[PDB]
Amino acid sequence: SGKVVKFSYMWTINNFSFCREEMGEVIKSSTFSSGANDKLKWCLRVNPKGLDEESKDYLSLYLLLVSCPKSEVRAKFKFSILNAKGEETKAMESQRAYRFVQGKDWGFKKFIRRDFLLDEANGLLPDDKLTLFCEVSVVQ
Amino acid sequence: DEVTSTTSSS
Repeated sequence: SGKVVKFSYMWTINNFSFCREEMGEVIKSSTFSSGANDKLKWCLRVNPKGLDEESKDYLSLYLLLVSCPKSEVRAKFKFSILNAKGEETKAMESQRAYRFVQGKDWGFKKFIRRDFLLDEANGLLPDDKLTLFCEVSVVQ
Repeated sequence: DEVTSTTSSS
């Protein structure tokens, strides 16, 4: 079977400044698929107020492998924010592929400073909307 | 660059 081997997931969180999540709490995206017969299932998990105390000043952002047909897959990934014109900003990338076993995440605990993100001058929350962009490439 | 996971396992 042919496979979707690279994919870009776009997710807009409305009223981002209004997120009531406390530190440690998560917003989980819808599940998206890739690979042999949509058999790789993924989602994003974001902590608007950081994963933990170390990251209390940041938004934390992770890619989760929800399920896979075998034990694992290896994948490279990149996260960025889209500005009002749909252009990528503040990208962070994994560089190498990471081992995703079923149920495991990988990402950036200190993806972006909350104060920087929330400041209207920086144009990262047009209409108070956060648009995240996740590009994934799965090792074959 | 600064990639971590919320869990770890041996």
